Amino acid sequence: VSELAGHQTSAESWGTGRAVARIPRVRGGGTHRSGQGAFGNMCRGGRMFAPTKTWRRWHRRVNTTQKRYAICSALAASALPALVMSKGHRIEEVPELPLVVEDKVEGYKKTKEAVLLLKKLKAWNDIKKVYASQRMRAGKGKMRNRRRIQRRGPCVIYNEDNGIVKAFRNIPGITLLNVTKLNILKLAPGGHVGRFCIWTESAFRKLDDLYGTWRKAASLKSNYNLPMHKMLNTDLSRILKSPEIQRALRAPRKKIHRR
Amino acid sequence: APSRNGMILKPHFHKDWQRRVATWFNQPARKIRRRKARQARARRIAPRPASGPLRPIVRCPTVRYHTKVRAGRGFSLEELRVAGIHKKVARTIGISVDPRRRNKSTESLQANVQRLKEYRSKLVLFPRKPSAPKKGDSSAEELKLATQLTGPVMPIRN
Amino acid sequence: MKFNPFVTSDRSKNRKRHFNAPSHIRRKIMSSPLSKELRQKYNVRSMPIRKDDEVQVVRGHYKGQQIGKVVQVYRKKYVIYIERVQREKANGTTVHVGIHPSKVVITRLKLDKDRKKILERKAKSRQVGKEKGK
RNA sequence: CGCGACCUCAGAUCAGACGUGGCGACCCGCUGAAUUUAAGCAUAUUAGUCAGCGGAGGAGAAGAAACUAACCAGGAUUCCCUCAGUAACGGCGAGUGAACAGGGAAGAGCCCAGCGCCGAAUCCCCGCCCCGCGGCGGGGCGCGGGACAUGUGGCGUACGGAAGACCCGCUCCCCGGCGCCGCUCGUGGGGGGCCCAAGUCCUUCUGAUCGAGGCCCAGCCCGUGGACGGUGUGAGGCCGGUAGCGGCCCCCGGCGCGCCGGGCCCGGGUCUUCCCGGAGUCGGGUUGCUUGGGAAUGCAGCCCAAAGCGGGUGGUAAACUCCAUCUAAGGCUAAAUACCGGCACGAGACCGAUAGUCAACAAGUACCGUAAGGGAAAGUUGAAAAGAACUUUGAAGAGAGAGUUCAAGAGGGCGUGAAACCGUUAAGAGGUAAACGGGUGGGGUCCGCGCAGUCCGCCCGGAGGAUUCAACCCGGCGGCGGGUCCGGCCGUGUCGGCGGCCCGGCGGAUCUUUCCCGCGCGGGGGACCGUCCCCCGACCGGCGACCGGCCGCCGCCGGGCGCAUUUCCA
RNA sequence: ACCCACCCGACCCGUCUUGAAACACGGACCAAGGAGUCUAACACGUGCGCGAGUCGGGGGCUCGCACGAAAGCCGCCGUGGCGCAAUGAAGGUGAAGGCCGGCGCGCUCGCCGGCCGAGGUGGGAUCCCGAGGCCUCUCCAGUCCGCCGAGGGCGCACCACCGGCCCGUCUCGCCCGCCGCGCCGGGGAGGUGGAGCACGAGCGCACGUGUUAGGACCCGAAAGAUGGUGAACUAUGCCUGGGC
RNA sequence: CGAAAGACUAAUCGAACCAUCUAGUAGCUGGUUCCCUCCGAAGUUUCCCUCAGGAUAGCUGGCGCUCUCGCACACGCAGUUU
RNA sequence: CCCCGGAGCCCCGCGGACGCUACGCCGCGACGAGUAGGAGGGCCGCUGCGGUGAGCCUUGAAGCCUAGGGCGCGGGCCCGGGUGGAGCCGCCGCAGGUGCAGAUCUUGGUGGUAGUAGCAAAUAUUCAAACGAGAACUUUGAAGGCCGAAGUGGAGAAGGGUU
RNA sequence: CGACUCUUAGCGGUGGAUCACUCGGCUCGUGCGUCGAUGAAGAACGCAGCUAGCUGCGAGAAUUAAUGUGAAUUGCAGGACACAUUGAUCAUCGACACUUCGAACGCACUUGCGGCCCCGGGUUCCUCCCGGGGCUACGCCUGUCUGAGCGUCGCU
Ligand SMILES: [Mg+2]
Ligand SMILES: [Mg+2]
Ligand SMILES: [Mg+2]
Ligand SMILES: [Mg+2]
Ligand SMILES: [Mg+2]
Ligand SMILES: [Mg+2]
Ligand SMILES: [Mg+2]
Ligand SMILES: [Mg+2]
Ligand SMILES: [Mg+2]
Ligand SMILES: [Mg+2]
Ligand SMILES: [Mg+2]
Ligand SMILES: [Mg+2]
Ligand SMILES: [Mg+2]
Ligand SMILES: [Mg+2]
Ligand SMILES: [Mg+2]
Ligand SMILES: [Mg+2]
Ligand SMILES: [Mg+2]
Ligand SMILES: [Mg+2]
Ligand SMILES: [Mg+2]
Ligand SMILES: [Mg+2]
Ligand SMILES: [Mg+2]
Ligand SMILES: [Mg+2]
Ligand SMILES: [Mg+2]
Ligand SMILES: [Mg+2]
Ligand SMILES: [Mg+2]
Ligand SMILES: [Mg+2]
Ligand SMILES: [Mg+2]
Ligand SMILES: [Mg+2]
Ligand SMILES: [Mg+2]
Ligand SMILES: [Mg+2]
Ligand SMILES: [Mg+2]
Ligand SMILES: [Mg+2]
Ligand SMILES: [Mg+2]
Ligand SMILES: [Mg+2]
Ligand SMILES: [Mg+2]
Ligand SMILES: [Mg+2]
Ligand SMILES: [Mg+2]
Ligand SMILES: [Mg+2]
Ligand SMILES: [Mg+2]
Ligand SMILES: [Mg+2]
Ligand SMILES: [Mg+2]
Ligand SMILES: [Mg+2]
Ligand SMILES: [Mg+2]
Ligand SMILES: [Mg+2]
Ligand SMILES: [Mg+2]
Ligand SMILES: [Mg+2]
Ligand SMILES: [Mg+2]
Ligand SMILES: [Mg+2]
Ligand SMILES: [Mg+2]
Ligand SMILES: [Mg+2]
Ligand SMILES: [Mg+2]
Ligand SMILES: [Mg+2]
Ligand SMILES: [Mg+2]
Ligand SMILES: [Mg+2]
Ligand SMILES: [Mg+2]
Ligand SMILES: [Mg+2]
Ligand SMILES: [Mg+2]
Repeated sequence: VSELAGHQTSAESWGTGRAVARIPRVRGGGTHRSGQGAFGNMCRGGRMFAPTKTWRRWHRRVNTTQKRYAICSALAASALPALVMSKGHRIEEVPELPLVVEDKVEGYKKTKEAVLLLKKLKAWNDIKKVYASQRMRAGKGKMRNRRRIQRRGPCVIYNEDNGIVKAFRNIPGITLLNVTKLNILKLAPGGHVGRFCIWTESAFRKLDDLYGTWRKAASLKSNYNLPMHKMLNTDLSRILKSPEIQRALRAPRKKIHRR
Repeated sequence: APSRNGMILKPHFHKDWQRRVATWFNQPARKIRRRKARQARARRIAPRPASGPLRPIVRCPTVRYHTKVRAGRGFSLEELRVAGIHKKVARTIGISVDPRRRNKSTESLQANVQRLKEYRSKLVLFPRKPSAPKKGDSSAEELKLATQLTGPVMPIRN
Repeated sequence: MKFNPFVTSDRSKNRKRHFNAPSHIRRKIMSSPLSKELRQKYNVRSMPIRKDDEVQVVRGHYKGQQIGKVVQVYRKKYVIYIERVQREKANGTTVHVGIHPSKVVITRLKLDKDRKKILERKAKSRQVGKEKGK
């Protein structure tokens, strides 16, 4: 809000003794705006309490490994059909979930090709659902150039644009990434972890060179490896009804002694 | 009033500081502008290194830095004299020259002569006209590179 | 999307641009499609509508297959008046009801020299793009 | 008593030039508070800050060491990060508070006076010609004026310079024009103009659609275009645009080639002989301000007032002494840097008409004040004005009918139309002001019923009626699970191959310069170690990591089974 | 839940106050507006990443930014910050001890070889060992599985105590060292000051609370300062007119 | 400016008016916006140009941690008494 | 002295809820005043952003109103009907100029007071007519009155600015 | 029942909250970075067929020319134009024009007084008179012309 906002008046308080109320009141004149109420956050005209400043700490800076950890986490759950389906993406009829494709797809220079591809791969019904979501936004962002809203679609990770990013462009829903420049804002939109992507074999090879396997450095991010796991056996149902453990448990007291 | 334990601390917000707050919303826009301007300057100085001129090796001052070595401002006159480059010309071939540098020890001097010698070896002086007189190199070492050198020219590695 | 960083995509800016548009610019805004018949013949989608073209109204109340001659072009009001597109006021007097040019189709153009040269320029650019696409 | 030089001064509506005011976001020079903090206050602080005056530019200022340092030393200025809330200052309280180094952004360096040499070799203005002329210039020609020796120009300035002799190697740089060629990064520089994809297809809602299903061919078309706006609701395809190393036309810039006109005989090293520095300034004393600068950081006034192996600095006063380091008292200089004013654009997790600027509107308007100055309120009929013809009552405003509109339960301050408050209509009550909490009753308003609500669901027994089964085999498909791990793919731990090791790469302060290349160092090999991969065998976790057969079980389809069965229905 | 009736109950809220129904203030009524914010610095708590490190800025390389003024990467990855060491005003100094054997006279002092290597007491969650049961449809043999377990151990963290080491300081003492034998340098014993060491816990990011500096929860002075406008009223002087 | 009343100086005078410094400062008045749940004070200490305020103890809450054993197998602690 | 793909089960160690959003579900005891103040939970509420609901919406969004039906301890919420006429919400995250009865609060509006106070300075009006929808007030005529030439008369100055 | 009063609801008023819109703001960024004696900013007064305000312009006055565009402008009139023609209307803007105050310039601020050169009527240069035109600020520099001085000399 502007600096001068509210203070461009010259207004003194009629002190006590005049009845009225000790506010600074507009000085002199034969207008409506005379002996009014200036400056106070409560007055009409007035001046907002704690006017907003530009030097509010807008930007927010995050540790680099943590950023990478998130981006690994999103990738890891771009596998897992459950996490992709739960994130909404109609991935029912898709052939294999870390969906990787031939690298002619770098070639394509026309939406025609890019859509045909998506229909063969059965990824179109996500795009279809994007069209279905296209609707008007609720409220004031309508009058501030955020008027329409819709779904996020299939990600498409490419290794090099040989034409591709032109091809997939008008197809609403699609975002294109380079592998070498991935982004958590796009791999986990809403801060929500799953997301159906579509890999290019050239790009899908490059992932291990970028992120490093568990027994090999990144070899592309100088000093980095994957984050180690805290617990390895995630399925505790496989643990808890093992021989080794159930051997060593007292028998479950389960009678219900009511009052 | 202070309450039970804490640094008895002095902030410097008693002048009208909000009148002189300097935001950094530029900086991205700035960073680009420099970068464009940088790429333009390269393109203007066509086969010449983007870097600038070549600069001497030089030790830092003080006990602290002492052990490290930087690029200096420009090669001394003795170093040009010994290498055998006329000081007025050295500017015209991309050799930084300061003339305010003393030269105390002969270990720093011979190193910096060696630098200029090496430079003169791996330099490709184009002739003034396309018709080729003396000094100007062969059209072989010219066609094979009218290439710019990315980064600092012959970088110093401590 | 639009990528040109000197265009606007800003409701307030586009509307202000529109409503406070100058006559010669409004001419372009007030354009209207050719009939499929002419679309075939001239190789042109649409044309800036003019004082005495022949025209169908395509949508609204006056939507109909009659071919009325244009009567005038009220560029201030973003509208054109058409021959029998009219309504009786309280006291019997006919009043030319406005139709917006874009909800109308030109069946017959009023061809002058300049209109002829315009159509020649638009058709040529269309065929350049088809040659570039091929 | 003249005439003539010059000197110092006047006057011209003398000829020709410039300066004056504005703006002021940023910038330079002065000037300079007090609220305030210190829980009082006077030093301090607020603050070299507001107000005041001056002067600028697209930036300004600064800037090519009288610098840092004390190192094995750095090397103009500006800017950022850091130094650092540190050294220091301070009623050592409140509080205040730099610099060097280091890493970056940028990067560019120069010229006089003097000292000297050169016939003033220089400059300005006249006037005549040729070119050029919307940033008054080139070339030539004039016994045409003047400036200038009280010093103009070339060489030259501390990084040394000049003049000499011989060592060497050889000779393009600039401008005034006139042309002409390649339109020269947002991927054709800048500006202007004019252009360029695809449905108003079906049906159906609607006052109007832009909405909803649909559109065999793989999916209506186009899609480098599904930004945005407009158009009687919500529009990739109606229109303007949007995309595109898309088009055409203008103009202008910038750089490439040719010709002419001029200028321009412009080096380097080596040895010798010469040459060399800014005074009422430095410095001191002082008083006042200023600084973190403290026995004086910087600026001032006044007084004193210099030197030349001098002078200045070397963060505690002085003397002696060595070292180090610059060279002051003359000047110019792009760049990274700043920008709440201007012109022109772009955007927003902002505001949405008591908000957001004072100001969405005929706002710095109306209005007030002698004046300096103060300073509002105020957006919205409808898709379209189709803004109510006509009849009638009234002097008229106002009505009553009629009409327009999807609607006037939208009628020109008209979208929606809350509350306070008022009018009426209906219902109920009424001498302790009203109103309230708890508890019942009565009446109303609607709401759910029921014209039996006897509510359903299993299973069973009987009684009626109707289709094909189930049970079973047979053929097919699919699924599960299993062990023989049977056969093969798959991968964990271990051992064997030293096998990838050079046909496996990186890393290493491990080594070797027996190596190679480039100049004791750099790069590359070559050993070595660490790490990552092939070959087969063996043991073991046989792991949701899979295949193939076999087994068992399940399910579906079709075959079989026609009826004491298996269904449906009452 | 609308109205009415009746019995019982029942003073008007806000606020300052020991005390408010108060003869204490504010309040006729309704609508909209309206006050603990943001920045910086500190501290503690909590969450995440990495961990004797950590770090990201600032800068740079990748784009015309549609989304991007993002995202990514950097021998800059670390100049540098904080951290990994203190203590002294400073010159400076700077965290090890034990044991064993030998040689100097073991002199609770000086020098040479070997071994262990962050001391010890008490309490300590927890682990570990475990006599012994306690049965099995018989009399004994007898491996397997538990359940308990008297008794005994290693003892985390943490606490209390005693030792030890480093810096400052004092007191007392006796020896070593060498290019410079000196107003040189080095050690020992015993106290005592230190925001110390005694097998590390930090760094960055985020949220919360608190405390400050800022307009700093919102409203409120009397005043103070700078620069400007007024003698059309009125005060006094003067000029020129009028009136009694 | 005053034949003096601190009179008058544009309804303003024991220091005019206008704009700014200025959102001047306030240990003092006033106000300070939704629900449920759980815990729940103090007006006493010492210091203060302190007495209508701070500081510091105290009294409150929150976060915990370390242990204890009703899992036939307990140590320590108290607004008592012996 | 035999096997649960069958002991038939009050216990079943072969496999295991109707139950198991393990931030879930269930059982036993105990307890419950509260200013200032503190903390927790709010499927309480407001506005905007990333996600997400193949959400809703001209076959009627928001708002508004309702002696209609309900839920919740409560903040609040949901449905019916009316009105309205174009947008709007649920969930998971993030963000804040986020919730009013008070401030002699600010801006706007409205009451009671109230058809009340009040329309009393300076002696004065009456008759007829005209116009006119309409006359206490205009105009004309007639009468009765006042200002009483230091004027309620006739002309300027200043000031107004078309009166 | 009566009037009045209170309560609730219906409908109507008053009033303009709410909601929905937004050619306006606020903030951040980019590029450029240009006023003036050749008369600036600012002020004044003018100018439309009917026009008061806002805007736009300057006695050529809601504009002239030019170039681009290519049929309007429109509240009503009137008109033009041949929109197969420099051609309506917009845009651009390079030519032209630009009343009075204002640094503000003949001197004054009445809008008053002038001087000096030339031109037309007036004369027949007769000066008057009238009208038109061009000059007439201060400071300062380079030159130019006229000079001043018991300033310093020389010759006579
Ligand atoms: Mg405001
Ligand atoms: Mg809303
Ligand atoms: Mg550089
Ligand atoms: Mg000026
Ligand atoms: Mg004070
Ligand atoms: Mg105080
Ligand atoms: Mg005081
Ligand atoms: Mg100061
Ligand atoms: Mg100032
Ligand atoms: Mg400058
Ligand atoms: Mg200098
Ligand atoms: Mg420096
Ligand atoms: Mg620090
Ligand atoms: Mg200071
Ligand atoms: Mg000279
Ligand atoms: Mg559209
Ligand atoms: Mg639309
Ligand atoms: Mg189109
Ligand atoms: Mg000072
Ligand atoms: Mg000293
Ligand atoms: Mg300078
Ligand atoms: Mg308004
Ligand atoms: Mg309003
Ligand atoms: Mg407003
Ligand atoms: Mg409104
Ligand atoms: Mg309205
Ligand atoms: Mg409204
Ligand atoms: Mg309606
Ligand atoms: Mg309506
Ligand atoms: Mg209305
Ligand atoms: Mg409306
Ligand atoms: Mg009644
Ligand atoms: Mg009190
Ligand atoms: Mg009392
Ligand atoms: Mg009370
Ligand atoms: Mg009383
Ligand atoms: Mg009081
Ligand atoms: Mg009251
Ligand atoms: Mg409110
Ligand atoms: Mg912490
Ligand atoms: Mg604290
Ligand atoms: Mg605060
Ligand atoms: Mg105040
Ligand atoms: Mg004072
Ligand atoms: Mg005073
Ligand atoms: Mg305040
Ligand atoms: Mg007090
Ligand atoms: Mg508690
Ligand atoms: Mg309680
Ligand atoms: Mg409370
Ligand atoms: Mg509408
Ligand atoms: Mg906000
Ligand atoms: Mg209220
Ligand atoms: Mg009365
Ligand atoms: Mg008269
Ligand atoms: Mg009513
Ligand atoms: Mg209003």
